Amino acid sequence: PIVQNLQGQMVHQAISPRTLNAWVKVVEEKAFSPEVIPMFSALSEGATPQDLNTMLNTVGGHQAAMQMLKETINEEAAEWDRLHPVHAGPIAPGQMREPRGSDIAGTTSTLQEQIGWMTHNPPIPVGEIYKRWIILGLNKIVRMYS
Repeated sequence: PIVQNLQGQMVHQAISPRTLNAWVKVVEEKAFSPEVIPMFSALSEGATPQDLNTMLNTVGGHQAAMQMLKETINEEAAEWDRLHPVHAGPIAPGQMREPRGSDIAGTTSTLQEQIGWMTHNPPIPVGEIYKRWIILGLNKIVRMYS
């Protein structure tokens, strides 16, 4: 998550062990029943893309599910890049560079870039956008196992 430190900066804080353990538990106890979705949605409140990847990595033992998630994230990242391609050129003062799909998914963006987008005025809500992709994937998984 993102917190404001004593010196006034917006900085990363690790996911609460309780939040992460709750996610581990839902995946281990409920497999991919429908309740995995509202649980994911609740537990990822305020999550950066880095945080979301930390959560996704606990699903690594489930190969078919992970492959479906990866495929869905890839499709959504590709559609994002088609709709919102990065414009070549310099970044204006006070502004951020445009996020690509891989930036949203946290693979090519720094934690500071993620927080910069998420806390921008107005927000460039890369956490919410990545969440949407993951929930799309989770919906496909739930449907496959239903």
